[PDB]
Amino acid sequence: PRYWSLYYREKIIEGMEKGMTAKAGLIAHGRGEAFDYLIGERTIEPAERAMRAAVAKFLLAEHPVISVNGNVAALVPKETIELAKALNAKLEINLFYRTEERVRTIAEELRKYDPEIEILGINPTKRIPGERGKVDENGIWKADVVLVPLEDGDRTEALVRMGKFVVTVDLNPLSRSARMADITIVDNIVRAYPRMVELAREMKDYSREELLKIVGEYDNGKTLSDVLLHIRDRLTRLAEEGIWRRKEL
Amino acid sequence: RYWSLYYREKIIEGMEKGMTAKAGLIAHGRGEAFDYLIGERTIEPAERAMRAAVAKFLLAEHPVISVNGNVAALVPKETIELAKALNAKLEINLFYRTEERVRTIAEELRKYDPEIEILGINPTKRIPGLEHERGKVDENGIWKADVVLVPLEDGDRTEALVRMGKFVVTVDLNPLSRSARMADITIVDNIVRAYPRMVELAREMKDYSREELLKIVGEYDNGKTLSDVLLHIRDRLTRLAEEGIWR
Ligand SMILES: CC(C)(COP(=O)(O)O)[C@@H](O)C(=O)OP(=O)(O)OC[C@H]1O[C@@H](n2cnc3c(N)ncnc32)[C@H](O)[C@@H]1O
Ligand SMILES: CC(C)(COP(=O)(O)O)[C@@H](O)C(=O)OP(=O)(O)OC[C@H]1O[C@@H](n2cnc3c(N)ncnc32)[C@H](O)[C@@H]1O
Repeated sequence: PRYWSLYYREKIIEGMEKGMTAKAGLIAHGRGEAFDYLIGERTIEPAERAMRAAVAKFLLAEHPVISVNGNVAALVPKETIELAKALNAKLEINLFYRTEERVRTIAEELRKYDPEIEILGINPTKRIPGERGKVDENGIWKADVVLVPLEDGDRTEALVRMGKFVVTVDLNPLSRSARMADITIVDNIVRAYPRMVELAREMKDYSREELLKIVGEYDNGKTLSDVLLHIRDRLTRLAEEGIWRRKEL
Repeated sequence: RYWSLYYREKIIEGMEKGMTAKAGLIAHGRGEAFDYLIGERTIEPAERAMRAAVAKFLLAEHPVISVNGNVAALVPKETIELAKALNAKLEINLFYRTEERVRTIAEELRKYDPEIEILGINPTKRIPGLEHERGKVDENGIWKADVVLVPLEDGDRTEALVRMGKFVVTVDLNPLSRSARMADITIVDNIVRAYPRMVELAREMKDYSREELLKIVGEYDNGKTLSDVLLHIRDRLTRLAEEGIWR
């Protein structure tokens, strides 16, 4: 139960000691944990719904890109790579609190899982019209669909104003990033990525019309509302049944 | 928001000194989120919990206030004031215990009170069910305590103390945590606000007879209080869905 929360908590700490994860990242991880408590630390129906749309969107994309930050590098290095391949997307390292050493360390971390994998962002020349804020001209710069997980709200908003269709993974359904993205997956990235990889496989042979069917029916606003409603119902349920001295929830 | 950054730095600095555990930085972030969820203030259920905690401490025969790396960075002065106001002993008790951390914590406290007695330097007693360094307490502190305050604590340790028959009070912004659920009295408020309020409550209740104190404790239901905290959060989530930008 709490085993994994402790497991990933140590992974996050390891990432900082290795030079990949920022201190702000440890703070961020903690905030995510609070919200993971609200949704019961699992994938809820509204999240699976959002992931179906996300995968469909990527499979329909012309220049898809998956972004990687210090937290992603520490939590799902292999899965982020598998997702990129499953979605035929490019991987770009893009840090909010960027330093070249963090970028190099992250790239090295990813290489350990796939020495031949192509990694963008090591030398970003273009800049998102929003000091920092540089992106690879062959990656996010040209991308039509971008996946930017555990992202700072402002950054998420910038990319959108930039004409990009933004997909994010964020446990905080009330965050600016969650509200601003086009498709918001409110689930722990450690759970969301392996589910998306599997969804991608299952949808591999879908025609364009059935992929468009899934995307067209998706409403991000309605989905975020369902997330909050799920949380409110669960809270009401817990309050009414009581949680004092309760072993597990 | 200004004070949010202020306390974040205190924690980060505490981490760089080797006083606050690294996990404490993560725990601080979890606290920030829940503080946001309840309103960044002392809600009525928290005040209700504090009144009962204070009354219970004034009834205690061997009260002890536990101190960890996060307390040391956030409320070093207020925890000493609280121990005095409640006539309780102070004991450093860490989950990620190391002698260097204990010494560093003790030193921080000494900056505010050079003569303050500090237990937990040489713990010789084991908490049943708790292994190694994470499970030893001071023979004259928590080991003999009837009422103990273990703020921002890991649930397993809170529970182990309860299993021992001790009356456990905790300050924890996460009402859903195992610690919050297992404690006898759970204060869901930020510790930077809770301690100064408990200091004030203690002075206001110092002349209370044991009957008045027992009245307060007797009317306190931690289960209903935890439920109210959850309903409060639920209601805030709702309003919050209107307050602030959207899309
Ligand atoms: C995370 C961080 C520090 C990484 O910086 P860098 O590595 O420099 O790019 C940076 O992107 C940042 O400042 O993010 P924020 O803290 O603004 O927002 C991160 C969002 O991710 C959420 N979150 C944290 N961990 C997870 C998680 N494990 N899974 C899903 N969501 C998560 C967190 O609640 C918050 O809503
Ligand atoms: C905090 C920590 C790492 C300290 O370790 P050590 O110093 O080694 O004893 C250890 O006790 C721990 O792991 O605690 P947990 O993370 O299990 O639980 C701490 C609780 O405190 C909560 N919290 C964080 N900051 C505050 C705070 N500022 N005020 C009230 N509650 C807070 C946090 O949300 C969490 O529910």
